[PDB]
Amino acid sequence: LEFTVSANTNPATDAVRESILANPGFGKYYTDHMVSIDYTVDEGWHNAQVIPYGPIQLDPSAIVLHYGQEIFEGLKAYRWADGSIVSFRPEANAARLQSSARRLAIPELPEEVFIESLRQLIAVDEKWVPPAGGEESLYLRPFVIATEPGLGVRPSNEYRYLLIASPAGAYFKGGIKPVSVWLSHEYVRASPGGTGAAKFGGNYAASLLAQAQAAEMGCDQVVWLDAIERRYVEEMGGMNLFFVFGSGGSARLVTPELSGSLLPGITRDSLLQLATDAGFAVEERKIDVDEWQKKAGAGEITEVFACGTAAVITPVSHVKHHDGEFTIADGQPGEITMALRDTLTGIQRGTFADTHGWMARLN
Amino acid sequence: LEFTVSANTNPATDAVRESILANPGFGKYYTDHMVSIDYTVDEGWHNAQVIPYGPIQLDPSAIVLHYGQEIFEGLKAYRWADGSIVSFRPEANAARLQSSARRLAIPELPEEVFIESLRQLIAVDEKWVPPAGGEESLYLRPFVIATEPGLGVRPSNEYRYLLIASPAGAYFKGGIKPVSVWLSHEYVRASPGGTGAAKFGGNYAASLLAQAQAAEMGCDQVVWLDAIERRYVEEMGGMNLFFVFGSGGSARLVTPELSGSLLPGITRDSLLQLATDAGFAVEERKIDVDEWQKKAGAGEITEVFACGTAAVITPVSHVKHHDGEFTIADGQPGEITMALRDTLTGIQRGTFADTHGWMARLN
Ligand SMILES: *Cc1c(COP(=O)(O)O)cnc(C)c1O
Ligand SMILES: *Cc1c(COP(=O)(O)O)cnc(C)c1O
Repeated sequence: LEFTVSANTNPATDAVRESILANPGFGKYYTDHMVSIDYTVDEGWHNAQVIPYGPIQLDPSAIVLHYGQEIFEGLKAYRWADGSIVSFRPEANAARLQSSARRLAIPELPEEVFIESLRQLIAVDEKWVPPAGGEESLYLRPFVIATEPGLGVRPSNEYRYLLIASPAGAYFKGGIKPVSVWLSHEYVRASPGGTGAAKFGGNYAASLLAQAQAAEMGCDQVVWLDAIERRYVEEMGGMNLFFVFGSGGSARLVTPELSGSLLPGITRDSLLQLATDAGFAVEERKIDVDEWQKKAGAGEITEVFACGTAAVITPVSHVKHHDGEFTIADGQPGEITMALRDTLTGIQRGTFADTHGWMARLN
Repeated sequence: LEFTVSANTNPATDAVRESILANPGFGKYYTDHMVSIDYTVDEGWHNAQVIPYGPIQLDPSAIVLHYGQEIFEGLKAYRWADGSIVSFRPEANAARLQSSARRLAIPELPEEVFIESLRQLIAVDEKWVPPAGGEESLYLRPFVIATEPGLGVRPSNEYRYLLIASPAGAYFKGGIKPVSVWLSHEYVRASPGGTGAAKFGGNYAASLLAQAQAAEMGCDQVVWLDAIERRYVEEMGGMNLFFVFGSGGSARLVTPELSGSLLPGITRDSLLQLATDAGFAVEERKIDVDEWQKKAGAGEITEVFACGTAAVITPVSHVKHHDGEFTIADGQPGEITMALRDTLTGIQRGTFADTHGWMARLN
């Protein structure tokens, strides 16, 4: 697949760009260009090009605007001391976009095309990648939407793959601050035979009310419990959860298993490997509120944190639910939590050795 | 709200429009104009206008394209013998859109504005409404999409309400024909507290694989079973289901109750009332596959049909599932099924008395 480039003749001035990079926030600003690739049953993926960031054209009856056939991904690009630009496990996001597409009846995008789209975008907007060393980075948002017109209900025959980039400083409004959680009693994130294992837009729209409720109960984020027994802890918003038992080199990590409805986070998969590298024992199993509250109060569960691309790792210090409320440890970020976060971020920034070859050069 | 009109400078020529009305199909062609209303926090619903049907623009980071915050409705406009243009229970759709909006954290659109948008579109595209005395009509598709840019996960603060129309010819060209169904053993349509009771795009994209599987099993449509026990019959694709016990004037009708995850179909609500008017006893309860197959085999259940705006009523003659297969009666459309369909379509067409005042004038 050959990419054609249509330079932006009116990009953001150096002043504006530098200003944005100084206080980027998250998903607020976007780079000067974006990648676009069209799909049709006859020509397959074609017309791959790098064009200026700008409004998209859609037919009023476009399937995505009626039957929500759409999927997305999220990863980052970092600038290293040697001036190189790299991404964290981009191949993993390429594979998950394919798995998400399959579940939503969307044509898969070749991984080499996915990776290439990333190189093409950085090639023109490399100056949007924050300076080396720091919590800042360039968030990459690959996504596919159904663009074929027609109000009939069925898989679209036309799709459009888009790749946009957004400078990122910090996702949450706390960063080095722990969050309180409300365990949803009324809502579920997904159920067996659903789309829980896919990065599907529909999953998020349906969770808006649950999040609003968490805040109304005086908590920062909502936490999901299995839809079958309404007992086992799954995730916190759009992030996976980890439970720390004990402390020091003898501490062990427990995280909900991939029941099939849980979203296989890449940060989650990476942290499991990092924990093992540090010598910590790991375990992927089911864990319910009862055990959580009991062991947390007993002092066995010393820390709890959520993980995801945007925030990397977010400490969980307070828990509230339909039948109780309790604090984790002293309510502050745990030792292991910060230890693993520093290790992961260090690897991503090129500070620590990348023994697993997770860092890929984009340039 | 005042509606400003911008006439289509390049409308469909008489030759083209006539060719379309002669063979419209469904959701394939669209009228010359569409309605558009914008929403912002500071101005709420505003800039209501009738403009030429055409491509709409959206920022690449528009929430609807990432987190699927969108909803829609489906109703029809009919031309009567007296020359007036009417619609079937439009107020009901206006109220359901508000219900869907609430579930998806979207600002509600006043019923008055909803109805008015329908009148405004007919005022300029009346020529697109099929002739009276037939089963043809004009399908109306009201829908709202989140348009605010930003990759952050939260309720949008900007939306756009759009209204498009598509001429619909006789649904059953070569006479009415029954369909075969496959009870989905692997997939579910929704879960408790989920978004099953809302006309939300996400629900459809997530069911694409299930429908494909139904066809792969040699069936026309997929039928949904409750996510909890995986035994109670819910719906057929995007249509509600009815079961007819016995026949004649003593026949009884059973239909799945509005558990909370079931979509409150307007056709469904209407048919229950019409069955009562005809003297038929009705029941809104749970019914599982076991009872269905057993009673259908014993001849107790004489007919089964699905209902929805598009097709009104569709007979179900064959059933296949993980643990069996059977036919309903002689495999042909049942007496009650056709009786109720003729009655409902007769009211919508103006042939029969509208004792409940369901028909509303649009002109
Ligand atoms: C994206 C996502 C995550 C995190 O995945 P990462 O690959 O670590 O970014 C976790 N849970 C859900 C539900 C998600 O959509
Ligand atoms: C729209 C819809 C229906 C039918 O509703 P009508 O108001 O009768 O058109 C039934 N089930 C689902 C899942 C739907 O989305």
